[PDB]
Amino acid sequence: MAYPMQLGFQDATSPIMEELLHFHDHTLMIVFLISSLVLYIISLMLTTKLTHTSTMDAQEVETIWTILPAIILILIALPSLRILYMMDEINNPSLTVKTMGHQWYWSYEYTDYEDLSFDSYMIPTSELKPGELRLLEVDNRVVLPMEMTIRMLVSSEDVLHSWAVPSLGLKTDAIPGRLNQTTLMSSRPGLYYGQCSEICGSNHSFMPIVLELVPLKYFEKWSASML
Amino acid sequence: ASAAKGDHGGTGARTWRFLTFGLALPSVALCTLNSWLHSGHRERPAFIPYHHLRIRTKPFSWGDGNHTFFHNPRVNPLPTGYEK
Amino acid sequence: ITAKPAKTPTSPKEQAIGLSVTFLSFLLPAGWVLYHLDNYKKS
Amino acid sequence: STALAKPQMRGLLARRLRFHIVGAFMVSLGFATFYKFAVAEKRKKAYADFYRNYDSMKDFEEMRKAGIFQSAK
Amino acid sequence: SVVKSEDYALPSYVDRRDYPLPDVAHVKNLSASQKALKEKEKASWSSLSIDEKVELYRLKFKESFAEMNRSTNEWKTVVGAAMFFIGFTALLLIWEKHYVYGPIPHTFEEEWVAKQTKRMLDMKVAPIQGFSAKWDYDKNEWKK
Amino acid sequence: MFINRWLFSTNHKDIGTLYLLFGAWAGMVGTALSLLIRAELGQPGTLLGDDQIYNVVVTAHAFVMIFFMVMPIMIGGFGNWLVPLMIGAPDMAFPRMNNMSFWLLPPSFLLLLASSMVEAGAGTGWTVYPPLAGNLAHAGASVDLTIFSLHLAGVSSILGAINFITTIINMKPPAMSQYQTPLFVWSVMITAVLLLLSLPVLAAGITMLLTDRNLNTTFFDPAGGGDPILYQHLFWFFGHPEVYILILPGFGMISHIVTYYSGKKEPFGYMGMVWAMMSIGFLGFIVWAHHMFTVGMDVDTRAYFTSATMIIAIPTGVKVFSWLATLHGGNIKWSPAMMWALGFIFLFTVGGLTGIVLANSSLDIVLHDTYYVVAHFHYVLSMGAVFAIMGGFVHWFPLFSGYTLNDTWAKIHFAIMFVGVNMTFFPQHFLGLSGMPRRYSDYPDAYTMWNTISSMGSFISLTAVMLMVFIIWEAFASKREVLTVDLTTTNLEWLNGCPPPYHTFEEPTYVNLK
Amino acid sequence: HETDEEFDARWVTYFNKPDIDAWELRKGMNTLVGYDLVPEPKIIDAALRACRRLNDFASAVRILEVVKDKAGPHKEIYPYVIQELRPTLNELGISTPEELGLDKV
Amino acid sequence: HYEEGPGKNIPFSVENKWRLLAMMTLFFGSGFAAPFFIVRHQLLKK
Amino acid sequence: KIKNYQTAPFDSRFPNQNQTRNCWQNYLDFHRCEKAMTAKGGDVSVCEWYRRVYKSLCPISWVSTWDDRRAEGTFPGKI
Amino acid sequence: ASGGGVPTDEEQATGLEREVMLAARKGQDPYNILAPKATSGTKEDPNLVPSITNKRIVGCICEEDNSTVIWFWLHKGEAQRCPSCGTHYKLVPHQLAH
Amino acid sequence: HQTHAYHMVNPSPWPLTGALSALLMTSGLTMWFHFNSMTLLMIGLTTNMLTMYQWWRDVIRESTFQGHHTPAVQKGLRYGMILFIISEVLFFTGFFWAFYHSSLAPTPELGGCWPPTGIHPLNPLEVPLLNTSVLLASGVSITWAHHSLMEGDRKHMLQALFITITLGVYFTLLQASEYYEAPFTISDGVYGSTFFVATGFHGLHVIIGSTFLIVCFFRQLKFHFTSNHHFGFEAAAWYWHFVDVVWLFLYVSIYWWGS
Amino acid sequence: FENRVAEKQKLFQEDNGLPVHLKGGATDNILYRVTMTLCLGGTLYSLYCLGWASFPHK
Amino acid sequence: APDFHDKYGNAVLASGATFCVAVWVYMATQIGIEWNPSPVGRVTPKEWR
Ligand SMILES: CCCCCCCCCCCCCCCCCC(=O)OCC(COC(=O)CCCCCCCCCCCCCCCCC)OC(=O)CCCCCCCCCCCCCCCCC
Ligand code: HEA
Ligand code: HEA
Ligand SMILES: CCCCC/C=C\C/C=C/C/C=C\C/C=C\CCCC(=O)O[C@H](COC(=O)CCCCCCCCCCCCCCCCC)COP(=O)(O)OCCN
Ligand SMILES: CCCCCCCCCCO[C@@H]1O[C@H](CO)[C@@H](O[C@H]2O[C@H](CO)[C@@H](O)[C@H](O)[C@H]2O)[C@H](O)[C@H]1O
Repeated sequence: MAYPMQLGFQDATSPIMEELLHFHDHTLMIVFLISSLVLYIISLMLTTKLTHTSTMDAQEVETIWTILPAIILILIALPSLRILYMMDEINNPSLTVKTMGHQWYWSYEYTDYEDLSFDSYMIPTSELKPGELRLLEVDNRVVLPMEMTIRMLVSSEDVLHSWAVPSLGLKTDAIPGRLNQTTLMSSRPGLYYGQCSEICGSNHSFMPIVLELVPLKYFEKWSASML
Repeated sequence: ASAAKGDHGGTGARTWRFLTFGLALPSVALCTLNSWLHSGHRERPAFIPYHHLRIRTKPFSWGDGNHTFFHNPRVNPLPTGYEK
Repeated sequence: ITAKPAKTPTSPKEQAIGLSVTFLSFLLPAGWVLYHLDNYKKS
Repeated sequence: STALAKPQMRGLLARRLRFHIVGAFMVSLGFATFYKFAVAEKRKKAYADFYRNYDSMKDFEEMRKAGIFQSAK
Repeated sequence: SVVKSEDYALPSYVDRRDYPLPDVAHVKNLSASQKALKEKEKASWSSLSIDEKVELYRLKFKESFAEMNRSTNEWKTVVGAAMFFIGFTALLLIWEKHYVYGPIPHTFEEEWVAKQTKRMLDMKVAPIQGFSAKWDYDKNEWKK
Repeated sequence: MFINRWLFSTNHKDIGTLYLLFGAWAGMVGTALSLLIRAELGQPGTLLGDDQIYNVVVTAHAFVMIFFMVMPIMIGGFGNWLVPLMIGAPDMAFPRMNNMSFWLLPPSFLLLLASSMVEAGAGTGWTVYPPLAGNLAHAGASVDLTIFSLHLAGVSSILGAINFITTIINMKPPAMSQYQTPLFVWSVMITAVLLLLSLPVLAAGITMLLTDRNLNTTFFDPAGGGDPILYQHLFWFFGHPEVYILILPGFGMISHIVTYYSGKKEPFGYMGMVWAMMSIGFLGFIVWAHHMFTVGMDVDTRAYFTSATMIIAIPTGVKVFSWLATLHGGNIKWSPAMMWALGFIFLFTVGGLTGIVLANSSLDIVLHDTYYVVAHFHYVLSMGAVFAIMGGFVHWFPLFSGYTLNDTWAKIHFAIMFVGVNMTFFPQHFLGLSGMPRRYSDYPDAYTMWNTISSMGSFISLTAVMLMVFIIWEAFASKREVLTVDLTTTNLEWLNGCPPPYHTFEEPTYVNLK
Repeated sequence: HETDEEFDARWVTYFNKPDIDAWELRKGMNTLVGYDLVPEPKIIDAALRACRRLNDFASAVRILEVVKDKAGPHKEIYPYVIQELRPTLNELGISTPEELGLDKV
Repeated sequence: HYEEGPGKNIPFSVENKWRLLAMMTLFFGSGFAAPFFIVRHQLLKK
Repeated sequence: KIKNYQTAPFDSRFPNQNQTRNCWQNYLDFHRCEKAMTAKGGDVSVCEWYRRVYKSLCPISWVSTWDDRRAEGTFPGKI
Repeated sequence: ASGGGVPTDEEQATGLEREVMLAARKGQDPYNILAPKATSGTKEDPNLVPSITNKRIVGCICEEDNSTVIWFWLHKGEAQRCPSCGTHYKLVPHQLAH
Repeated sequence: HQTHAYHMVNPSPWPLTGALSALLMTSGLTMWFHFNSMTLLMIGLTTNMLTMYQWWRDVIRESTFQGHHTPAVQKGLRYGMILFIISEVLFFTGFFWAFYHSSLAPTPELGGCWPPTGIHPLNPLEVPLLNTSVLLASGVSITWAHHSLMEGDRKHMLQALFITITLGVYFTLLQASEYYEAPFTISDGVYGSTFFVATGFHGLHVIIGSTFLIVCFFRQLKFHFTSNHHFGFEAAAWYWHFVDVVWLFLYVSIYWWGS
Repeated sequence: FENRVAEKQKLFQEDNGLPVHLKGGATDNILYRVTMTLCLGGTLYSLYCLGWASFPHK
Repeated sequence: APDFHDKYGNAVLASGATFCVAVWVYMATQIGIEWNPSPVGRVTPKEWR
């Protein structure tokens, strides 16, 4: 989750997300390069009494200002695409979980063996235990085994919503009559938070996601207990 | 094919009129003929209360809110079935 | 660009007024609604 | 007294640009390079350093004893 | 000498660095003595006085280059007026706060934040760089 | 006289004037709407206590800023005023249809306000995606009202596009070729082209949204085998071009201003500027799905759209660089308009640069639907489109009116706006990186400091808007009459004096073939 | 496009046209200030002589001002240029802007 | 034959600066005010 | 035999984000097979892999609605 | 019969359309529909610029392919010169309506 | 007074009445969809009809009777029409997209096939085919009309026009009858939805187009057209051809391929 | 019919100061006023509806 | 004759700055605006369980 006065991304909890952080550093490095450059030249142009106001030749310089950006663009796209085909690449998952959007809560299904499902609702602020986070807590967290590939299937039973967990690099729209696949892996145990990311009405702001990442052992016992 | 007939050395309205009466209208008379002898009984299809058809999410804002503009009792069932 | 002197000069006093009125026309009616927000809620 | 030597009189503006373009490139580069040494490389090291020692089971266990989980007490 | 709005399709006078010789003269009509002066101009310029030379320049041009390029104190006014209306805006915000915003939620109370910071550290929020990495677990205090 | 002149007009200047008036007014409404947004977000908790209303205010803000402030000011406003003047046309191709282009606006706008007054308003976001926008989740008249408003706004701009293209192609002197026309004229023509091609697709989509709502069609409804993703295709098919429509006439005016106050007779690389505008126009039609990186399209489609989007940076780069090159060596006059233009060139570049970051489907997974987007686009709209509006308005004001603005006041205005917009939108990048969703009425407590500073800057901008009104009044109150303008030999629109007479070019220009 | 020495001679030729008229004079100077350069004394000398033939003192002085202006932050240029024109200035009775007091605000 | 010239090509009068002021202030003010009153309106529908 | 089941494997007929057809195909495939193995009789555990796959992948509300409609006589799939 | 019955422009054209038509027949351009052709534009051979008042706006495309046109008022009287390229223009009165 | 060749248009009320009638129609539609009342609609429709009548009447007065349509003016009209047509193409595109989007990826809720389970399409070899011949024929006769006019033959022009008009009407009646006879409706899923909306709007255009033809008929009866200046007519023919071609595309996509 | 264009040409070019939409005479006038009346009538009506529809009817 | 800025520039710059700095600082720190700064090195954690 975010902490006060944060500037960049939440720390990576997954490989893919770690990968995007470095990619963004790459890109942001280029952004500073280009904008400082433009800044410098703007002020170079504005700080001399010397003039030259008759006509100038276009040809020579237009090349430089076409070829450079094209190079830069290729340095950006190359790694960008690699990462995209990677967020897709052949998975071998140990588990499938479904999540279904509703106005305004999420429900979850774990139907590989048993028929387990439950609803996850935000904890009202009047009912937070001390230490708990405003608008982020849920009564029922999504207990997943850490350190394993999981297939998340996302969809909706009503309007559009969007299921996101920023520190995992996850965002997938929930569309009625449609089953969207994303792939999830945590490197660490813990509690990781997200929030509905497609305007779904008047309580858009209040249907958070909370994953509880724990070892297989615990995860099994927990699921048997939720039947 | 990019013809079957031919022209350009003499013409005008005359040529186009030749095509109106010579080809265009006769084709219509053919297609009309072809249709005379294909009209009649469309074997009214059996009714199954399929959920993707006879959609109602809002009453239509004419009649009893349940009939479509070009409703035809003979061929267009209501969501509950064909009509009495 | 050049211009004639003002046909009808707007003095500092006159500007002060124009300015003060302009602001209030923006601020008052909104200050009003805002101040009463609460008299609208709980329904 | 004595005559003044003849100075440069043509392409003053262009002279100035030749000089400064170079400046602008370097300055622009520096900035970029700065971001790369002070943030980017630092970040790879942070991640690298962190996982090397890391033990997810001990991490978990600490979290368990601190009472954070619904599924594990 | 006076310019009229309806002279717009007629050539005009301008003072510009990059247009040093404008299309018409600054003064168009001469008094008697001014004609006499333009007559003297047809002669040797050695014969002319300095006062007379300045005059001729003034008949031709409105402002000298030194004049047309003078800097001014406007920036002061601009910067200070901007800061004033910016200071003024803070009044609106002071008002808003006082008359419009209600109490913020109890999760901002100091006790609440302390406990919540703790829990955050127990669950090890951003342990690599952002948050938890800044806490010394062994010494149980913020890293110096 | 009043009725004939103002309600029955067939004169390009007067009509342009009506657009300027209509646009300023809508501007006041959009502003108010933005200040509501920021009041709600200014401290943690809830201010309005009703989130459907928050959603309505957000939706109306965008419709008002886009369809009712920018397009009428830039296209209807400056376009009508300046296009015929810059080509020696006596009026527009179709003067009467022109007047209907304007009059469709206030009724359109009326419907938008109505939609927010009946039932619970339309709280859908300006994308109006179904099922949320459909007859179950948004039952009753509000959404339907919104649709019709877009219908009339659409027709307006369609007829306008046709008028601008016809006039620009058919009413130049016989000797002048398209390659002799001012860049503002190009920028309007190209924009008119994009309007023509894209609006009818929108119009079709919202028509399908209407019938799904009111005629039991199931275009976007899975129950009937329809698909909500199909609606996003159509909307964004219009939607991306829409954004280029909003900036192109801006580029056009920045080119004029930068040249003019540089004391130049023409812009650097005129033909490269033309090229660059055309390329943007073209590319602008083949990149729409980057608004959809999170809906579950396949990876290859996603790789195509990232790549095609990136390519726009190139023809955009050339323009930026040509403006810089026009300044090179100029006799710079630090006019207020020049100050808007400088700010634009810089701020727009930054906005365009964060667009590039978004173009990567890989990152946009984490950035889509966060404040990072909102930050990006307010840089290109509120410091792009707007700064060009302020620039153009202070530059051409004396020509429209006959009077001068007080320059010191105008400079004070710019300064204040500059601080307000930066303090508003700058912090919002951090809000996105740390992951605050877009369109939220409240936020987890971590996010407080940024939101506070943001809302604080938004008031500073309000103080500018307020000063702007006073500045316009001061000019009309003092009545300083224009005499001379510089550089008319390359700025045809000034040649008929200030303001130019009711009919200009009754006898057209003379231009030789050679 | 041509070399330095061609350019110089071309402009000298221009200002030496015996029956050069006022319009031509202004056109020449207004064009010349467009370029990335401060013009060679030989050219200025030509142009001032032209002023003399057109009986126009004030323009001769205005010519001097632009020379100084076009030098911008290179303070060495103008005094050189006057040093070189000094016989023509003395021969023709032309005063400098500084001599006339026109360099103060 | 319409009136032409500064202050004559606009549908409002600038003959009196104080009347001009009241006019502008109603015009811009009505625009700014509306969303405040729509919001109000909606809260009182209740 | 051969089940050893964890969850549905990758299935190169459905290689993209959109997995709707995968749930659907398997529902169909399950029930076709059930048909065959009942207009003959005995065991359906030949079909059992299909049941396991679509069980894993279909949302429950989809499966129950489809189930209703089969019983109702309104299921639009050819079985 | 495949006779007539359709009027021709010659019979039925009216107002301005009719003026333009007649004018064209005598090869005249009173409504400025065609591009005038430069002369040599020297002092002896100026570009002559017809007009119904005492002034008209000229645009001078100084050299072919120039993106920029030079605009100015030509006044009745002595010839004037394009402030950019020097070429000469002289106003010539009425004669589209004496 | 002017030495250019373009039309300066008398001040006119019609822009304002058109805009108002636009308000009334959309208001009315809203009223109808939500409050079951049709009054506003009726009003909007009337005033819209009245605006159209007068505006185009004045265009006629300006050109046939006052001669403002110089060649420059006519060149402009040629562009505006072409552009207006282009915009109508993009509009229909939107409905073609919808059709193709649905019919290529048929969802499970339709039984995963196209046409959906329970839908029985019309036979494209029956009336759809005849319809197709009737529009293609009118394409021919309208061209005969145009050549007659240009060669200055009043009689044959009128005769050819009449035939084109009768064919258009025929199309419209066959199409109504098909609508009545069809065993599916607009509420029959995305099949009915795409089918009725695309052919609907097309049917609307065949009407508009037919109307335009009748107007030209009457202007022709009244000798408005010369053998050289008849833009009202060229506009109507372009539009007609547009209508024709859209039909072809519907027939290939929806009736044939989508059957 | 017969060709009466010249006659209508004369009427519409008649130099009376009237705009094109009123040069037909009395009919133009009637028709114009009717249209205008329905337009302002209709608009007033809709304002009324908008208003009425903006409040809940319980 | 010296312009408006020659006379008043220095007063306007001076009070403008002053008035601005005062009121912002007042506003920033004195009326109970909650900034929620980073707790790091600021807040002593406390038992929550
Ligand atoms: C456009 C003008 C802005 C002015 C607006 C006024 C409003 C107030 C804001 C006053 C702010 C002043 C501006 C400084 C830029 C800082 C960028 C940054 O922190 O970047 C880092 C990342 C964060 O990533 C990380 O996670 C690593 C964190 C670093 C470790 C230390 C953390 C502890 C804090 C250290 C403090 C550093 C300083 C930042 C302190 C926080 C500042 C609020 O954030 C991001 O991506 C932010 C996304 C921005 C992308 C747009 C690029 C704009 C180009 C501007 C042109 C440059 C020419 C300068 C030319 C100089 C011109 C003045
Ligand atoms: C004026 C309006 C405007 C303009 C001009 C643009 C310009 C661009 N925008 Fe933006 N944008 C919007 C307004 C606009 N945007 C709006 C309103 C939205 C949100 C819609 C919504 O969801 O509500 C949006 C959203 C949006 C997204 C969607 C992200 C998401 O929703 O999840 C994307 C991503 O591809 C995008 C990218 C771009 C790009 C690549 C450009 C490019 O055209 C920019 C090109 C310019 C430059 C890059 C700078 C100048 C160039 C140089 C100095 C050359 C050198 C540069 C390099 C070598 C890189 N924008
Ligand atoms: C032109 C487009 C435009 C403009 C100008 C603005 C201006 C502003 N916007 Fe914008 N905004 C959008 C377009 C724009 N916005 C869009 C499309 C969305 C997406 C909504 C959605 O999700 O559906 C949006 C969403 C949006 C949000 C999203 C909130 C949320 O997601 O919940 C926020 C929040 O701060 C915001 C704030 C502001 C602010 C403070 C201003 C301004 O106050 C900035 C300062 C600028 C001004 C105050 C304008 C001044 C101009 C004039 C006064 C014109 C006058 C001209 C003459 C007189 C000649 N806007
Ligand atoms: C022979 C073809 C002529 C058809 C036109 C005649 C009727 C009046 C409508 C005119 C509007 C034109 C068509 C556009 C709207 C869609 C109608 C689709 C065509 C149609 O009429 O489809 C019919 C349904 O009609 C229905 O609902 C009728 C409901 C009519 C209400 C129209 C609602 C208005 C929506 C249009 C506004 C959108 C804006 C368009 C342009 C905006 C772009 C700027 C089919 O009948 P059915 O009983 O379902 O099936 C047959 C069963 N045996
Ligand atoms: C985003 C937009 C920003 C808006 C910023 C508003 C700035 C303040 C402007 C003034 O607003 C007025 O303030 C008074 C409060 O001081 C209110 O009077 C209220 O309070 C007074 C004193 O407390 C009483 O006299 C009155 O009766 C009572 O109505 C009054 O209605 C309100 O209009």
